[PDB]
Amino acid sequence: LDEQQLDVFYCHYTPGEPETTAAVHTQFALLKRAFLGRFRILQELFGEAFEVAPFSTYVDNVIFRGCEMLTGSPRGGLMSVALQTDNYTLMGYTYARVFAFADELRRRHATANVAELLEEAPLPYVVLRDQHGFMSVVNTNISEFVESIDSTELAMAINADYGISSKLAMTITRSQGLSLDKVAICFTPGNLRLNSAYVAMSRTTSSEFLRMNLNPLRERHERDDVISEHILSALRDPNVVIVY
Amino acid sequence: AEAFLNFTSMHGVQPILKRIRELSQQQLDGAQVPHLQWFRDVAALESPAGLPLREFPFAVYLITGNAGSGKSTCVQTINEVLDCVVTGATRIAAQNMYAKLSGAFLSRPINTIFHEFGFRGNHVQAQLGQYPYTLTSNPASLEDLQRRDLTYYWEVILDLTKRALAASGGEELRNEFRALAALERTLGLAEGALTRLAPATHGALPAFTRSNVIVIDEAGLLGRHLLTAVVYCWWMINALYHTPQYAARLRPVLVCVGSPTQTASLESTFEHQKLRCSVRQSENVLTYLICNRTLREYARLSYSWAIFINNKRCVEHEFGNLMKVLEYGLPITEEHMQFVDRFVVPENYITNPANLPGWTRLFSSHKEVSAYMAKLHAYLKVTREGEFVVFTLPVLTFVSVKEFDEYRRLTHQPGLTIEKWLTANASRITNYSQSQDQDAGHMRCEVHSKQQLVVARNDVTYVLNSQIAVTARLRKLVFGFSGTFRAFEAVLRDDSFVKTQGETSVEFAYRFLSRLIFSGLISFYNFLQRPGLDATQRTLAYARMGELTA
Amino acid sequence: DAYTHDGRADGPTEQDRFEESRALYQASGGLNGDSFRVTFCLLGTEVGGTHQARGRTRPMFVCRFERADDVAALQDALAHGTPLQPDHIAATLDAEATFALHANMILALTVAINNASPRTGRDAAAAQYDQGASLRSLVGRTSLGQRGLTTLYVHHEVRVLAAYRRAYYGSAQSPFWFLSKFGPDEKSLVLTTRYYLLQAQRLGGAGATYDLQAIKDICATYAIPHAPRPDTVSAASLTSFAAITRFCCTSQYARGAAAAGFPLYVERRIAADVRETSALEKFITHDRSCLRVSDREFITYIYLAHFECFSPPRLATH
Amino acid sequence: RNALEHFGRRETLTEVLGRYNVQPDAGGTVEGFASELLGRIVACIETHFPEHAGEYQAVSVRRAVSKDDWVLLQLVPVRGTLQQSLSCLRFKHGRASRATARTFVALSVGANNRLCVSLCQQCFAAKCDSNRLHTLFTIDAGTPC
DNA sequence: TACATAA
Ligand SMILES: [Zn+2]
Repeated sequence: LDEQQLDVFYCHYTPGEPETTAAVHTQFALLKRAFLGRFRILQELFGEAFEVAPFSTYVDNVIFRGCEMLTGSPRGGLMSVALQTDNYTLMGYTYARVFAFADELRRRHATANVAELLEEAPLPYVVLRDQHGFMSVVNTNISEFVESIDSTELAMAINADYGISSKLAMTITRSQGLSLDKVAICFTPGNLRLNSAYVAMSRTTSSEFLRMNLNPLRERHERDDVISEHILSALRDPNVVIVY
Repeated sequence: AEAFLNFTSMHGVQPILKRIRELSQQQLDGAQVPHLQWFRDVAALESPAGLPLREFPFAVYLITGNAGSGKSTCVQTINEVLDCVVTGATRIAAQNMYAKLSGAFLSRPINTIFHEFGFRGNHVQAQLGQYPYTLTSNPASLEDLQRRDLTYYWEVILDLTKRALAASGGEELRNEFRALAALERTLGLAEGALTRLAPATHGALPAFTRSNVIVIDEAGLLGRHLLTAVVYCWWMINALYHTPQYAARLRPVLVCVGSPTQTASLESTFEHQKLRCSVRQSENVLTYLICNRTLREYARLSYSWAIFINNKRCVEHEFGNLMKVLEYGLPITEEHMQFVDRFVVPENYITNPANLPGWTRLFSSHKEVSAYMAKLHAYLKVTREGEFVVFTLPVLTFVSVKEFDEYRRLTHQPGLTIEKWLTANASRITNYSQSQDQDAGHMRCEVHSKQQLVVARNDVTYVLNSQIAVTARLRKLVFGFSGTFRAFEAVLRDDSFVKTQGETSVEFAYRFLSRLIFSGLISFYNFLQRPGLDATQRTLAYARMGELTA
Repeated sequence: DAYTHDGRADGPTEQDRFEESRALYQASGGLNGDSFRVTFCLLGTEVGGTHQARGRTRPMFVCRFERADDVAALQDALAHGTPLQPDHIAATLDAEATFALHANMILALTVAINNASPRTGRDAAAAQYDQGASLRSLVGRTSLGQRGLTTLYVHHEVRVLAAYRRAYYGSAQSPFWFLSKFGPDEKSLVLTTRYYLLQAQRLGGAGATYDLQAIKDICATYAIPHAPRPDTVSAASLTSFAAITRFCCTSQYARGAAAAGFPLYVERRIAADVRETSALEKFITHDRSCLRVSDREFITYIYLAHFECFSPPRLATH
Repeated sequence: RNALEHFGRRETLTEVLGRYNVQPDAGGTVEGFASELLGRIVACIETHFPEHAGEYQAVSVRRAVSKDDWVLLQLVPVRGTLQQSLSCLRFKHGRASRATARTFVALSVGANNRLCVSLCQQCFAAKCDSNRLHTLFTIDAGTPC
């Protein structure tokens, strides 16, 4: 290669530690300006080949060995709360120890036995990539189970899992609060109700992606029209507002 | 376009706003406002048999309509115009409503109604309904229904009242609002000129002391006994602090949004002597209001009902007609039966993971979902299409021996195998209902001594590079990577990423992206080392980069 | 926005208010007049009042510009977009007008400071002050003006900031939020902002109970043709408010007849839409009332009538 | 009228059938079309119901119901398959209570100017219903346009 | 058959 084979800008620039809000803003602005200038230059130089090239920037040294993520220390990175409405992609598991997660587990739970039993044999944390593409380690799902009998409450069980669900197969009742694109229903004859069928086929905006194992209208179904009658009687009430 | 899609949904909401404004300003009489002595007497009880016949005034407004028909715009207008408290039945609904409101103009963080009226962690595992109650008056009055709903919810209601009256520091009445009122009386100022600034100075006050209009989204996914408890809690929360709305004799107005047809609630009970769980269907709040005669006459539901029709999602003729037939309970003809025949497909076709790749399968049981997931994982392992490798992870439950000893002493049960109890109670230890759909292997049990614990360990099978959802809070930490340069520049140019975080982490968040920008260099030559790019263009890039650096 | 106080009790016609307001924004950006009274205001809802719709903006302080230098600086700020230096605001600050606003809040903060415990029962020999005398003396010894506010800021800066950041909720927003909500077009970014944030509550017409999207949709049909400006704004410049301020203040839609006739058109359009909507709704309701017809045909009629009344072609024509 | 002007005209069964040179009347054309289509039906039933294989080795088609939009034909096993009555393909019924399930082929229009052929069964067992017709699967047949 | 709330 040539003499400037390592982007000699590294040897001429020293990104010192930040300071108060104004200094943080100035350092971030200058680093962003330099990065944007380099991106603009290399975009003008090549074009689409540069735009879609793989990009991978991590705070520390990160190795992907098969399905496992190896890193020395997970120091550096903002904290956040994972939303149930956000879509994540499973990327793997890591055995890196995060001090904040362990301290939070110690603090939130009054049961120290679970705490140091998990400490001695730690579960791997799960790495997920958001829609934008930000890798994040997520804390393990830890649940308490306190049983109340008559007037006695006993902290009985403590469960430890990962709290992640796949949108590939679900029950009909669970799907009543969701919107899907392609649906393949599997009814069970004998206990079929028209309400369940209505909920199941109401999940798709179009009928081009709907499938079932039986015709719910040609079988024996349970009909309970007590609410539909009231709603229809409400549509004939002059005092009820109707919005199109 | 976008202008005529809101014409009919922006001129038809003004009557709703006027009616809610008129409902939310009505003043009660001095003899109907619940006093603090009511809740003090309630907290000093042992069984819900001494509860007297008292009425808690309230008003409702119904906003019902199909999914996607545009009730969210009505809630947006209500939030922008009125001074209301927007809540949600679940966390998903609350997050969706917060996203919509914050994307429209502006919104505070949105919490569930259970967090609003003080539902704590222990109240999750209460035995809902153990003291029998029989209606006395025929037809039933409002007081009888309220007493029945309080008797059903006795454990949670009693715990809430006890905690609320005990967190007052003894007989010392809460002085968050009383001192301001005393200063108003002493200084000779207008009423409410100083007390209404209390929410500004104190940040721990509940939202029920701020407004009397409570918007409940997805009200169909709630038990009917939550129609009274909320109201009860409201009065309690407004009786302790002597809120200015309580001094003005104002009633709570519950605006319920939801679809009464394709949404229902369930009630579960556990028989310990049989180690059994029984689940049945019950009435939600919407059905409670619409069907009950007493509530219909009391709340004047004819003048407080807004039905949203027309669907922005359905775009097919026959499918729309079938949906209308199913929703309103119209008679089913033979043409509908002939139409639905298009989608029939053999069961083995659906259950086989090979056919219909990437489709979501709805079953009627958890065992079927688990079996299909196991079959899909086995098929993916052998007939691999690539880019997804199936792996397994450990999961474990800890059981305390002393608590189990107390449980067995209380509940007779001379023998109780760990495996049998954990199998029977597998639907309650977890905190989310999808734990029964997970592919799990052989369940192992061991006894860990010097901790006096029992460890139940198992393995759960996951697929790499799959789209999944996190059904919990599960605080996370980001540590880099952006996929492609275009996405990196998109996230760098926009500051919305900083705004998505709370307004306390901005400084070190900016620090984090600064160090990400620093560490994002190098390896550009690997991109330059792509096969057969150029020779002189590399030197031109060298010169341009050096000039920019200089 | 600029307005003049009215003394004539007779209700002005639509053609009178337009000419009155157009005479304010002359063809130089700067408002006419020799003396100005400006209320500097921020986002936040006003509490303690009762109106048709809750307030969207809360005043922060009040200044008066009467001297030649101050008037020139104010005209330069309002015309081109040069920021006002703190020296001018400090010199022109109207003390009693601005501190009549921060009078109840200072009292509330003082009460919150001293709410540890009012024992006032030390007895002793000379320390037997009355149960209500200590509070009376402490309240009467607090200056509800500059001195009390500066003392509270010096001693309890963190809590004072936390309390002021709650009554003025939403006052701290980035320029990108303003560009995304009220934008993106220049005409919208100027007119919709000025009307929704400032003039909607003051005028209090029929448009005071419409959300932001409705006002933007109404403004969409306000088709004053154009006047292509030389340059526009771009990204990487929304870090500071200077760019957006210079863009908005020098716009064609911020002065003249373009900005003098928007609220009138809003009222006209709202009335024109309501006139047809109410009649159609009355027709549909009356036909709904009796209609002794079966359920299937009733649903058919309902959907057919609602489609025939407000079909997309008919909406486009209207 | 609004549906016609908005979603477009939908072809009737007669024109779609004539596109395959098959007329709903005259009887013989429909049975010949069913004889041609039977190969796909037996292929699908072999693929998804392997236990019931020899029952459909030799079958004959007889018209059952003719309508403007829905045509139902009966599949009789040429009176030469030993088992006079075909078994139910949904459940395994009792030994004594023989599942005398009658099998039908249903022709309809369905999708956009295409043709839909479905397999239907009527089982006189107490578990299913009797008097009721159950659709087992629907396979697209539109290809030789 | 079967779901939510806790944080
Ligand atoms: Zn059968």
